Order: sequence, then C-alpha cells, then structure tokens
Amino acid sequence: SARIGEVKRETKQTNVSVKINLDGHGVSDSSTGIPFLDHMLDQLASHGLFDVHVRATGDTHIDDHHTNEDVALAIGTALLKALGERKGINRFGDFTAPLDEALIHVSLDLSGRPYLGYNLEIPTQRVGTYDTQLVEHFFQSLVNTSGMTLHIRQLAGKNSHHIIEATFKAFARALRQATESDPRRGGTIPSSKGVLSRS
Amino acid sequence: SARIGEVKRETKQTNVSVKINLDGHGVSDSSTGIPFLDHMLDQLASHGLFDVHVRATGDTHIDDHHTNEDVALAIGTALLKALGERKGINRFGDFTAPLDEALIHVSLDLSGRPYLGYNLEIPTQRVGTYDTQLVEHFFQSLVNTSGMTLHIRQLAGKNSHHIIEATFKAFARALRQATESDPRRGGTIPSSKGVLSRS
Amino acid sequence: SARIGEVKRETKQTNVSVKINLDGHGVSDSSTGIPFLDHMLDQLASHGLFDVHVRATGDTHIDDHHTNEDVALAIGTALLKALGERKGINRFGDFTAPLDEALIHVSLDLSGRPYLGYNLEIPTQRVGTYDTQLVEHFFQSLVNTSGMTLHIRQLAGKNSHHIIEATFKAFARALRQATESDPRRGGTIPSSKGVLSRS
Amino acid sequence: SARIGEVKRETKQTNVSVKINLDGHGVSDSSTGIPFLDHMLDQLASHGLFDVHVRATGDTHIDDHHTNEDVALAIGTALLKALGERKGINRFGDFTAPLDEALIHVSLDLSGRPYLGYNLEIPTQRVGTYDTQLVEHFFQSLVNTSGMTLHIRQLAGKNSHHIIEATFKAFARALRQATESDPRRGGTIPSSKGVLSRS
Amino acid sequence: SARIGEVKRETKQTNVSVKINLDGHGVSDSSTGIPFLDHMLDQLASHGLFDVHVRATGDTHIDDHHTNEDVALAIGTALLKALGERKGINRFGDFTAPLDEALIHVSLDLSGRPYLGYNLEIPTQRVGTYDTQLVEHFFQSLVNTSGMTLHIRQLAGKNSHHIIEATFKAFARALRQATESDPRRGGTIPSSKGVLSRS
Amino acid sequence: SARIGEVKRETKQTNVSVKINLDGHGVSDSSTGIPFLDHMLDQLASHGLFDVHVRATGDTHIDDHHTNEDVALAIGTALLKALGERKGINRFGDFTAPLDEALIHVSLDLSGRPYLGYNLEIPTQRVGTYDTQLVEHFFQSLVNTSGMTLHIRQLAGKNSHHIIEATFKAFARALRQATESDPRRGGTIPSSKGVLSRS
Ligand SMILES: O=P(O)(O)OC[C@@H](O)[C@@H](O)c1cnc[nH]1
Ligand SMILES: O=P(O)(O)OC[C@@H](O)[C@@H](O)c1cnc[nH]1
Ligand SMILES: O=P(O)(O)OC[C@@H](O)[C@@H](O)c1cnc[nH]1
Ligand SMILES: O=P(O)(O)OC[C@@H](O)[C@@H](O)c1cnc[nH]1
Ligand SMILES: O=P(O)(O)OC[C@@H](O)[C@@H](O)c1cnc[nH]1
Ligand SMILES: O=P(O)(O)OC[C@@H](O)[C@@H](O)c1cnc[nH]1
Ligand SMILES: [Mn+2]
Ligand SMILES: [Mn+2]
Ligand SMILES: [Mn+2]
Ligand SMILES: [Mn+2]
Ligand SMILES: [Mn+2]
Ligand SMILES: [Mn+2]
Ligand SMILES: [Mn+2]
Ligand SMILES: [Mn+2]
Ligand SMILES: [Mn+2]
Ligand SMILES: [Mn+2]
Ligand SMILES: [Mn+2]
Ligand SMILES: [Mn+2]
Repeated sequence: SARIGEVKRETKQTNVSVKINLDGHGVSDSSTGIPFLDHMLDQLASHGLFDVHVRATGDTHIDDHHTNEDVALAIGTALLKALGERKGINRFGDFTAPLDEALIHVSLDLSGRPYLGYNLEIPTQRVGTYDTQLVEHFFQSLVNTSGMTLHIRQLAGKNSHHIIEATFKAFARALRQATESDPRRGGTIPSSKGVLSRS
Repeated sequence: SARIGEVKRETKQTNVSVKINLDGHGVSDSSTGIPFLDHMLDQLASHGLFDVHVRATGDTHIDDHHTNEDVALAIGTALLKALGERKGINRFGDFTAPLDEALIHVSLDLSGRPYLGYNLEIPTQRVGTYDTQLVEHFFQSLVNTSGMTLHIRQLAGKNSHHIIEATFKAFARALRQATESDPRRGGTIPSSKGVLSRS
Repeated sequence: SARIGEVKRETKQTNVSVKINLDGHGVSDSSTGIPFLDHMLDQLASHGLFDVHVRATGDTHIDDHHTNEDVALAIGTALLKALGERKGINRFGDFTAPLDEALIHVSLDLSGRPYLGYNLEIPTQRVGTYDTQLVEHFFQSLVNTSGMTLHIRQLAGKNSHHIIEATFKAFARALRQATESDPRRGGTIPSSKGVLSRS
Repeated sequence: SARIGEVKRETKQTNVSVKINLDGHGVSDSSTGIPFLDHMLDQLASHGLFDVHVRATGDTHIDDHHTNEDVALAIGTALLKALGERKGINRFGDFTAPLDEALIHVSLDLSGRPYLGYNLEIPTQRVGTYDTQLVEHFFQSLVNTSGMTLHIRQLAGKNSHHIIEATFKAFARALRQATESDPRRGGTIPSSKGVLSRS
Repeated sequence: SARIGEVKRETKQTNVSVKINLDGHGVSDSSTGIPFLDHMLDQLASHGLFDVHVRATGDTHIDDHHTNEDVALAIGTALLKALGERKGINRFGDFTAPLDEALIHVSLDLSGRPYLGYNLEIPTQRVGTYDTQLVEHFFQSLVNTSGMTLHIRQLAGKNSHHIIEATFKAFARALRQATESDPRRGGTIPSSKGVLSRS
Repeated sequence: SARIGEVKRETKQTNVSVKINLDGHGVSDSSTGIPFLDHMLDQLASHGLFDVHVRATGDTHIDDHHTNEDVALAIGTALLKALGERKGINRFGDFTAPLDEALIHVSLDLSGRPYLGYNLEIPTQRVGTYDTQLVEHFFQSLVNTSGMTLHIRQLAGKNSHHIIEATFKAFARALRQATESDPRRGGTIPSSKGVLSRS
C-alpha cells in the first residue's frame, strides 16, 4: 500500500511521464532533457526519500521553458494522485537547509489550495545551460496541480547553484515531513473542516 | 447545447450549490447568506449575461470568510465544467468599466493555468456587513478552481462599493467576451500547443 | 427607427443647433465658429459613425469659451434624447487609440450619472487659435447633459494636436460601442436596478 | 406661492418620496431608513428653514449606499422643481459654520451646472451605523440632479459626527441664502446670459 | 496517566471552565461566547491533538475583552496543571505554518518563565465580530499563567483571518511538540538547573 | 478576394520569403532560423488567425540580429501589400493579453505613419538562444515598412518568455481587430482626410 502516483502528459511541445512513490527509498531516475533540473530532481529523491521517475522530451531548441513547466505540472499531478484523501498524514512540513553559504527556509501545507510564496534572488541568469527564472516557474506549476501551499524564503546565499540546490534540499525534507504518517492521527483527515480538496 | 456547469460542495463549515449557464440570458438567482456578494453576483448575471444560480449556507457567525471562499471555489469549478475543452471560444477577455469615479481594468485568459494579479486598494474595511478583504479571496479562489489567468487593476476610485462593483462589471464583461464563440475559429482549440487544461 | 436627437439652445451669448444620429453613417456637418473643434467633431463622425450636424454662433471676440461650452451642452442633450430609455444597448464603451506618439484610453458608461475623470496634460496653450483648456470643459459639459460616466486617460503624447485628436478618436469609438445594440440583450435595460436615468 | 418641489422615485432597489418647501418654516419630517441621515436632514430643516419631507425604503441589508444615493438624487430633483426659472433669487450662498472644534465652509451657486468640490477628511469609517463615505456621495448626487455648483471645505475638525453635522449646518444656511429673494433684483434672472438652466 | 488539567475561574465579569488533555486525540469542545475564538480553539485541538474543552460566559455586551482574557488565563493554568514537573518532555517547540499567503513562525519553551514576543500586524480591526487586538492579549494572558516563553513572528500574510488562523496552527504544532515525550530523555527534567518552575 | 501579401527580400546577409493572408485561418508555417522567433510567429497565426508563411536564412553565426530585422521588414511590407488602400477596415486595434503573471497592452492604428512606442523591460538577456533586445527591433522594423502606429505597454510580468509571448498574443489580437472588416463602414476609407498612405 505504498502511495504511488503516475502521470503521462503530452502536448504539441512536450512529452512527459512521471511516477512518484511517497513511501519510497530515494530511488532516483530522472531524465528531463534539462541536466540541471535532473540534478535537482535527484535531490528530491535523495533527501526526500521519494522514488522519482521522470522522463521528458520537448522543444528545448526554443528554450527549456515548456519542458520545465510541463515536468512540474506532471509532478504536481502525480503528488496529488499519490496523496489521495490525505488521511493520517502530517500535512504540514517545515525545514531550513543550507548548502555552504546558502540557506533556504521552505514551509508547506498539503492543503488542496495552490499558493506559491517565493522570494529567491538568484544573482546569475544561467546555471550551466539552465535559465534561473525557471526555478520559480517549476515551483509555481507544481503547486498549481498538486494543490499545495508553498513558501520558499531565501535567508542567505550568493552562489546560484547553491541557492537553487539548497531550495530543493529544503523542499524535499519539508515535503517528506508533510507526506509522512502522523503517528497520533489515527488515520483522521488533518483538517477542522473534515476534508482536504483541490476544489 | 448551452454550456451549463453544476456543482454541489459541502464541508463541515458550508453548503454550496451553483448552476451557471455560459450561454445564458442574464438570469440572476443568487442567495449566499452574504447580501453584498449576492449584489455582486447579480452584476455577473446582468452584465455578463450568464445565468447564475447560487445557494449557500455556512458559518457566518464566525465570519463571512468560509462561505465567501467556498462559493468562489464552487463557481470556479462550475465554470471549468461548463467550458469543457474550450473549443471555438475567444478565450481572452479584456474590459475596463467604470462606476462613477471608480475605473477597473480586467483582463483574463481561460488558459487552464490559475493566476490572480490584483491591486485593488479598497479604502474602507466594511461595505455594509461585507469585509472588503474578501473580494481578493473571492477572485483568488475562483481562479484556482476555474484554471483562469486573471488580472484586476484599479485605475481610479474612492468609494469602496463603487470600486468593488466596477470590478464585477468589468470582470463580467471580460468573462462574457472570453467565453463567447470566436466566429472565425471554426471550432479549433485556441492554443498553439493544441490543448487547454487545468493540468 | 434610427435614434436621432435634436437640440436648439440659445442664450444672450450663443446660438446652437445640434442633430445627431446614433445609427448614422459618419455624415460630418459641423460648423461651430471654432475651426479646431469642427475638426474634432469631424473625428466623432468619421470614427464613431455618428451623423453629426452642428451649427453654432457666439461671442468668440470675448473668447471661444461660451461657444465651446454651449456646443458641448447641446451635444450632450442631443445624445440623451437620442438614447431614450437605453434599451438593448451595450451601454459601456472602452477604447485606447493612438495618433502617432499620443495614446489615449477612453472608458465610458451611459449610466445616467454624470462624471468626468480627466487627466490630459496638454503641453501648449493654443492649438491654432483653440485654447487647450477648452477640451476638458467640452467633455465636462457633454457628460453633464448626457448623463454619462466618462474617463479620459493620457497614456502617452507630446504634440497637443495629437493628444486632443487621439482623445476624440478614442471617445468616438468608445461611444460607438456603448450606443450600439448588444446582440444578446434581447431589448432589456442593461442595469440590475431596472432603469437608467439622468435623475 | 410658496415654492414646493415633490418627487417620487422608485427602482428595484429603493423607493423614495420627497417634498421640499423653499419658503418653509423648518418643518422636519424625514425618515430614510438611515438614522444618521435623518439627523442630518433635520439640520437642513432647522437651520435652512426648509420644510423637508422625506420617506425612503430600500436595500439596507446590502448597505446604506443605494438608499443614500437615491434620497440625494430625489432631493436634488425636488430642489430643481421648486426653484423653477430661478427669478429674483440671491442665487449664491456662502457660509462657514462650526460644531465645537469642527469648522466647515460651504459656498454654492444655483447655476444649473452640477459641480462638487469636496475635501472633507472624516477620520472614522462609521458614525453610528452610517458609512462616512456616503456623505460625499450624498452631496455629489444632490448637485447632479439639482444643477448646483457646490464647494465644501473642511477648515478644522476631529470628531466625525461634528464634521458631518457642521457641513449640513453650513450647507443649510448657504442654501437658505441662495434660495431666498434678493430684495433688489426686481424679479430678474440673476445671470448675465439671461437664463439659468440644467441644460 | 494522560496529563489532564482542569480549571474553573469566575469573577464578577466572566465564568470559565477549561479541561485540556495534553495526550489527547484532538477532541474539540470549545464554546466561549466568541465564535471566532471557538474556531481558533478548534485549530488548537485539530492540529495540536489536544483534547480541548472550554465553556465561558461573560460581559460581551461591554466587549469580548474580559471573556477572551479570562479564557486565556484559564487555559494557561490548565496547561500548567497538566504539565506538572515537566519530566521527560521535549520542552521546546518550533514550527512555521502557512494558511495560503500567510506564514507564521512560532517558537516556544515550556520554561516556567512567562514571556511573549509578538509581532503580528493584522491589517483589519474586526474578523467577523472579533476584535483583532484580542489575539495578542489571548497569547499574553496564556503565557502569564502557563509559564511559557513564546515567540510569534509574522513572516507573510495579508488576510486577517489567515494570519490569525496560521498563528493558531503553528502554535498548536509547536505546543504539541513541546509537550510530547522526548524518547531519549529517560524521564529526566530537561533543564541544566535541575527544575522547571513558574516561580 | 482574401488579402494576401508576398515578399521576397535578399541582401548579402539574409534571404527572406514571407506570405501573409489577412483573412486566414491561422495556418502557421514559419521557419526563420531563430526558434524563439518561430514560436512567436506561431502565436501571430494562432491568435491573429493570419496565415503566416515565413522562410529565412542568414548570418546567425554573427548573431540573430540581421535575420530578425530582415524578417520583420519583410513581414511589414507583406502587411502593407495585403492591406492595399485600407478600405472598409476597423483600422484600429486594442487588446491587453496575459500569460500568467505577464500582462501586455497593445494598441495600434493602421495609419500609414510608422511609430513605435515600446516600454517592455525584459529582465533577462537570453530566452533560449534569443537575444531579448531583438524584440524591440522586430516591432520597430515591422512598423517602419507596414506604416503602422504601434504602442506596446508592459503592465506586469517577470518571466521573459511570458513577457514576450504575451506581447505577441496581444499584438496578434490587436492586429486581427484592426485588419478585420468594419461591418458599418460600407467600404469607405476610415480617415477624415480621405486617404491612408505610407507617404
Ligand atoms: O481548511 P483548513 O484545514 O486549512 O482549515 C479550515 C478553515 O479554517 C479553512 O478552510 C479556512 C480557509 N480560510 C480560512 N479558513
Ligand atoms: O498555452 P498557451 O496557448 O498560452 O501558449 C503555448 C505555450 O507558449 C505556452 O504553453 C507557454 C507557457 N509558458 C510559455 N509558453
Ligand atoms: O445603476 P447600475 O446599473 O450601474 O448598477 C445598480 C446599482 O449598483 C447602482 O445603482 C449603484 C450605484 N452605486 C452603487 N450601485
Ligand atoms: O452663466 P453665469 O451666469 O454664471 O455667467 C455667464 C457666463 O459667463 C457663463 O455662462 C460662463 C460659463 N463659463 C464661463 N462663463
Ligand atoms: O533554566 P533553563 O533550563 O532555561 O537554563 C538554566 C539557566 O541557564 C537558566 O536558568 C538561565 C536563565 N537565565 C540565564 N540562564
Ligand atoms: O490621418 P488620420 O485619419 O489619423 O486623421 C486626419 C488628420 O487629423 C491627421 O492627418 C492628422 C495628423 N496629424 C494631425 N492630424
Ligand atoms: Mn510558462
Ligand atoms: Mn550540485
Ligand atoms: Mn481562506
Ligand atoms: Mn450597487
Ligand atoms: Mn464655463
Ligand atoms: Mn488633425
Ligand atoms: Mn453609487
Ligand atoms: Mn448631532
Ligand atoms: Mn485586559
Ligand atoms: Mn478559518
Ligand atoms: Mn539593426
Ligand atoms: Mn511559449
């Protein structure tokens, strides 16, 4: 009864397949056509202990944007599917993680209501070939399909790779917390209104 | 083949029923337990030509918040249902409407991607018994379930009732435009990527 | 059943005759004794498709003010007469028009309630022999007798003739929109309160 | 030959009846459904010596706005009717009145041309249950149907009830002055252009 | 051996009864005469897993202040009673929780020394009928009788209901953490000075 | 009698072929050697309903500039050819379109007089391999050969791809409007001076 979400999503621009196990062992298996994003998805598996399987192709000759967005949308849907009615879970996650001089605080609530608060200030435009504007878009798209309340707050940082990587580490650990079983909940839905829904 | 969306939504806090006809004749039939919101929903019908049927009850002794939110969520879902695959529609709407000294520009895209840009500055806290913070929440919740890109821009205004009412008038007219048939489209999906989706 | 409004207005200072057809073909026939105003009224006909007949004489040796005002008052009354109960009309108009570097946004509502919002900053005092303060007065007087809510917003412009002319072009197109038949209205009055009135 | 104006005005939102005698003895008889407004209308009678009869009902569960506006519109029309051709009157009124620390200067001209200049800064949002934004709207609507040039200038004041009440006292006295017979006029129209008109 | 604290507290102004189980299952049973406060106390149970029983009556016709204060004082005493010598507990709690755009960080230490650090900026005066100044007073009074060091820090937020609710969610989770058994402590008092005391 | 403009333009630096149908069905067929520009030209077809055929080659090893410019010049000439004497057309177009957080207002007049007003602030230097300075140059060159008055105004936006794409969407819709038949014009030239000319 591991919670597994699977999504296939295709448009004229991109083709995406995602399989995520919330109760994983950190199996990392991401190939998006965007090497830096693959590296970040590896962090999600390694530090979140999610099993993360992603395959994507797309119109990277135009730019990485459509692929990045469509991967994020599909991951969000996969998370939503895996989570189901959200019975017995912690629901909330909260973690601050460094990478050297960078320090990122991530707080999230698996509420069913999409919201992104994001204040990263990434001081360079490209990390490798990866457009650093795409980080915000990745998280925005992911929250929109997952129905997640997500806050990402930059507390320190100078190196762009460090800032983004620390964000994924903190996110992975916050998401792990939120998705894990609350040992006291007794399988009840963790909401005073009796339901958690993306509608 | 009128496009009609119907939603019933209930929680421990509220009970909501919505029926909206996109191809209506402005039939107004809204009773939310929040008189000012009913007045605004009347504008949606009158100026958008939507048929709007809303019934809600809820925990207004705590405050109008949960009712307001839950009505908005249900309306957004009703719009999504009515819109279907979004074939043959204008998709985009754009209108600036006054009410006396107030002037509000609303621009929207039935994109499938939720976003609210909102800059109203409503100078009083209560219009009648209605908490003016709830206007932003109404639109935010509506975009989240409808999969709408929505921008609301205050160009002028001093009277709070005028500001909010002008917003609903402009929104109604922009939404009417966006939902109406594009006479040249020939029933094609109005997107270069071949699909419009909330996922 | 073309909607035609006719006004004769005389005082000790001026003598004015106006005939306007809302359902016209752009017949331009304006002679006010103020050549620049005649040029602007020509734009109203050409871009609004109104048939515009104006004759005025007055005390232009004192200045153009009284004539300009009295022409505007009479035009506003003519519009009010032509509009009648305002059944079946769009009611609202909204257009932004350029003339070269100038760009003017006009938004109006045939509400029955006079209001002018005006922010033009015309950088010279005379266009030909025409006092550029008289532009604001023209629109103010027109809204007062027509029962129009009118907003005029200068978005760009440097040449005074361009600024004023772009204003008349945008106004003409917004007014055309507002006066035209709403194809869905089914002849109903476009107001939730059941009536549109200058009282 | 007392100058009496009577108006009945009804919409889907409100029902209003007004009778005003310009040559009254201060008979106060106002019941609008808005107690604070009734108190202000009492000042109009007491200090203006108008006989003021007002009855209104309306949608106060939405808010007091529509009632307040519609009462003001009807009062303005009643004044216009009572004034007729404005022969033999002072036409202009000018008065500054205090209420304790508050001091309000009101200047008006029964010109036929609506204009409101208003600079009150009322430091609280509610006086009793009365929304203090509605004061400006009351005067704006009244000038629009009466064809009055009206300037209201706050010279001092801290208490909101005092500020608004002093405004009505000053207005009542300015309006009394303007409506009263000029003992030298000899029944002539007090305008160099030979007529005073709302058109 | 569930840790249960019970308090009955009465004055000439209020009557309060509280029963709290630190080792609860989130049983919510709060009726204070202040609906918004009841909603917040529901969050304490739902997210803290405390069993919370509160009954209060009082002089709400004067305002909600005395009731709010006296409920808070009684809850604090109930917590103190339930906690006893504080053997074997985590003692410290730390959590940041969102509600949509709002994000509140709560840190607390069950030290025996009362202190409130509070920086919320709640942008409206009333949530429903609840005076938003009373939030600070609730926490101040609670810390004073419980002997708690409590810091409440607003990281983001615009909607007053969201800000206050997120505060209670974060507080509930921090308090749950602090009151729970430390699995390594071996029942020792978690203080280098050998005792934790409100004196 | 579809309005079709065809241009072949060659220099030592570039070779360009353009065919545009103003009365198209959104046939997209653009290959410029600049993938991002191709994506933008696809928007022109999809949202403008133009049939757009572009082939270009050029000195992209130097940079994309000459190709971008020469494509724009050729498109402008193609539009001019297709438009002819501009009889019976709307002439003016005005639209504000979003893409998520980006919001761009485009206003244009097919006047015969070239002018570009442009205020985009695109926060990154490269979208994919496309130099973001080239957007302004594309529109400037296009207006110069088409004889178009064009204003592009950035109202909101953070993502460079979104800002540029929203610009093309708004432009396409404004241009569609301007080129479409005015149903009332009766085939007259929409100018008070009797002619529209690039000279
Ligand atoms: O839905 P939640 O479990 O976060 O909490 C219940 C209710 O408070 C919540 O729906 C709410 C949303 N906005 C204000 N409150
Ligand atoms: O999906 P749209 O039809 O708004 O346009 C296609 C594609 O450009 C779009 O998916 C996109 C999203 N972000 C950048 N582009
Ligand atoms: O009269 P309108 O049709 O613009 O809308 C009805 C009512 O809302 C309107 O009379 C009003 C005026 N001020 C606030 N509302
Ligand atoms: O109409 P009055 O009586 O205020 O004054 C005559 C004339 O000067 C007046 O109509 C005018 C209006 N604007 C400038 N002057
Ligand atoms: O009492 P605590 O366990 O927080 O720590 C012992 C001692 O350091 C503490 O009493 C103290 C108080 N002020 C400074 N130190
Ligand atoms: O040429 P148009 O149709 O925009 O309008 C006629 C005339 O006003 C115009 O040529 C002009 C140019 N500059 C000022 N006016
Ligand atoms: Mn995107
Ligand atoms: Mn790394
Ligand atoms: Mn909410
Ligand atoms: Mn209203
Ligand atoms: Mn004048
Ligand atoms: Mn000209
Ligand atoms: Mn009003
Ligand atoms: Mn008093
Ligand atoms: Mn106290
Ligand atoms: Mn709540
Ligand atoms: Mn160049
Ligand atoms: Mn794109």
